[PDB]
Amino acid sequence: THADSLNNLANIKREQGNIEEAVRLYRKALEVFPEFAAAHSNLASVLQQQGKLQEALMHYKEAIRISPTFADAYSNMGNTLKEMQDVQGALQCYTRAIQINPAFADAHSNLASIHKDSGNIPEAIASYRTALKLKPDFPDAYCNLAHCLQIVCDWTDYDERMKKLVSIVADQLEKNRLPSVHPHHSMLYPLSHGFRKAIAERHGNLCLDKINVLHKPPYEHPKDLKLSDGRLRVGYVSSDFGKHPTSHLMQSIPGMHNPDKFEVFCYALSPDDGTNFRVKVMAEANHFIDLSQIPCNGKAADRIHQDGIHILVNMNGYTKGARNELFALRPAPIQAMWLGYPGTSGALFMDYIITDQETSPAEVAEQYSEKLAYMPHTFFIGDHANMFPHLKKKAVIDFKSIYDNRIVLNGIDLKAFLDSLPDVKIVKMLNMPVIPMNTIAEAVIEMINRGQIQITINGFSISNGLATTQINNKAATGEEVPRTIIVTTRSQYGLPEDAIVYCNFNQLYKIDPSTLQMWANILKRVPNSVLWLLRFPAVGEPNIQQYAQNMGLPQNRIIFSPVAPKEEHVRRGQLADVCLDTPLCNGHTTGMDVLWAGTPMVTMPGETLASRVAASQLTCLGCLELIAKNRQEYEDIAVKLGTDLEYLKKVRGKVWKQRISSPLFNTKQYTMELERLYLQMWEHYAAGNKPDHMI
Amino acid sequence: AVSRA
Ligand SMILES: CC(=O)N[C@@H]1[C@@H](O)[C@H](O)[C@@H](CO)S[C@@H]1OP(=O)(O)OP(=O)(O)OC[C@H]1O[C@@H](n2ccc(=O)[nH]c2=O)[C@H](O)[C@@H]1O
Repeated sequence: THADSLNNLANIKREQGNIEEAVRLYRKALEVFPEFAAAHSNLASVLQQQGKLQEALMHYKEAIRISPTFADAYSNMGNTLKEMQDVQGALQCYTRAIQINPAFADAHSNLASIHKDSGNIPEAIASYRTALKLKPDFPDAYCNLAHCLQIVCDWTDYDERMKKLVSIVADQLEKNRLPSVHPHHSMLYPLSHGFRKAIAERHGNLCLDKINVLHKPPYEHPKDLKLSDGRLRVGYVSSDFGKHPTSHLMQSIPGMHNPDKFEVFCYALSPDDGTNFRVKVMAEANHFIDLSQIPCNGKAADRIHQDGIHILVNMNGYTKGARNELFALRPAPIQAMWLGYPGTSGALFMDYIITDQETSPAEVAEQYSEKLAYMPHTFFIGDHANMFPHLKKKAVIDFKSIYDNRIVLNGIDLKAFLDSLPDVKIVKMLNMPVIPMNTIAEAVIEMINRGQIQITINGFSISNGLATTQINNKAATGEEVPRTIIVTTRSQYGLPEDAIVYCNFNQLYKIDPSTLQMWANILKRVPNSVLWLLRFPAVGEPNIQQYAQNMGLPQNRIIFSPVAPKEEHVRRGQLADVCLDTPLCNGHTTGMDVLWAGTPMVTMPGETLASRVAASQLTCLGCLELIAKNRQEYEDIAVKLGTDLEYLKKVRGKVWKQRISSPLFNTKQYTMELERLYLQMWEHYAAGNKPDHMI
Repeated sequence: AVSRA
């Protein structure tokens, strides 16, 4: 009981976030009673939380050695192995825990989680059900299951699930315990802005607790530019400098920064994945530092202090790979959220969120913990101009007698191929070449229908858009610009040559009952037309098909394609007429993708940052007519775009031109505007004020 | 290759 009292205290000191004192106490417990299984296992869990994973494992095994049937040690060891990427060891432990005790609900939930992460959603669902059946009051398992069901669009008892998620969160915040809804997901559920902000705040608070063991004073922050030769030192922190959407958005930014006034440091939180994305940020940033090499957060945060960073930019928020502990230690006087996280951090350690007036209006500043810092057009950016310049221009083949989106050719050398052809008609819009149905035209369409990889016409290489990974796998990922002429057609994706194609290329989780109802309403109003979605994942397809049958729609109306390599995804958006944006959470990166194809996107901005991004893109692009203030307006815009064929031609033309004329895809301009705002943020601080809203 | 919690 001397030992027990130390252990029980340590357990409470841990629930409190007092991690150092918990450790001392478990050690003191083991000093007093060495053969104490539960204190080994508890010490192991807190060593795991601190990142000391080998030490943790050692205590888990001691605990198991003392009590061979201690299922909870196996279950928590499982988690430690999973955090070390030893998926096999994790599974060997979880399953051993469930063999020892099949009624052990925590083990079931942990197994479910590793099922979900591995891509086995039906098994994750089954195992969370088992957990909830063994322990019906189990917030983590319930909310994590609610996410799996979201992912595959299972909306069985949707309305009660939703209010159940809200009361769990209310109840968790009452008791100031960590909410089981993850902050990144909180935009999907009908919670108050207060709750979303508090969810975030509580997750930021974990980071504050992990760093207190280090006992670091506040750092001393440079108050003028004088020892950095008059340059604002800016530090971009990301797990995503590699093959990740973040790099697909901002890889050109670092190297566009003005080196007379700015000095750029990229802090990678991930190791080098071998991709051009990584190579480019490493080459073009003034300094590149691999923090994944320096796991200790105090030592890593030191580097950032000694580099001299003025502004430290958090590109992760609450996403995978985050090390927000870095920002909790405040190695810099200005710390801003940018681009990668579509929400508020909720934490005191972040000063601004870089956003914009259309995304985060003045009125809803209470949504965020941070002060608003406006970019002048949209905060969103895309590297599409650099990545996919072969999509700047297109040509078509005229199959009968003229469509912009049926049979499409793109290529760096397309002009020259065209000029090699006997008859080619130009159609004003600036212009779209049309290849009439010659022998040449027929050879192409045959390669497609035959599933052939490529053919040669007049010395030019003509590639099947379905086969890019076989021709050049770096061009499929967007790492290289394709060096051939590529053909893309509705035929390849089983789309009708003779009807309207509405699209949405997002992960299926962004869809909800209301949203699919609106889509159904639109398709019923526009006979012939189809809705073009992705298998993202594939096991969500029958749920979507069934809920749409129930709403009115015959089956043939919704066509699913596989997820494609990056360049094919962006290229194929050309085959659509219109994109219907998800209002619950908009296409963000996916919105830029569709617009770069020239495809107009209809959207209904909501309240959340996540539900207003597409509206900011369209504003910047200058297509206010595509933004709806309610559901009836969205369906009328979309039905109008599928029936008024001349207005469709006009709207398309505007998107097609304005993707070049507008600022949307103008990385140099974006960068220069980002620079102004960074300097605004710096002035307002050197004149010793503290963060305030910038507009 | 996606943004994830
Ligand atoms: C809700 C949310 O998390 N929002 C985030 C933003 O707020 C952050 O700023 C972004 C972080 O940099 S990512 C994110 O933007 P999202 O629109 O959600 O895209 P998501 O994260 O699902 O990935 C789909 C990817 O698959 C690619 N993609 C898609 C289909 C396909 O067939 N092939 C393909 O390569 C697409 O080109 C994409 O690259």
